[PDB]
Amino acid sequence: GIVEQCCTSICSLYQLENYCN
Amino acid sequence: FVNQHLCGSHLVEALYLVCGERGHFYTPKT
Repeated sequence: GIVEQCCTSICSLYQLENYCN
Repeated sequence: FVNQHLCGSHLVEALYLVCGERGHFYTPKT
């Protein structure tokens, strides 16, 4: 789940797009 | 925004700025 990478380290546009609707 | 150690509200803002007016499924408790 997103919090295991993007609250602990960096989310970037190409990773963030994976959680787009 | 710019690539950094996001979380919570900043992560919701980043997801909105990437995905656009469409919206996204990650919306945490605050």
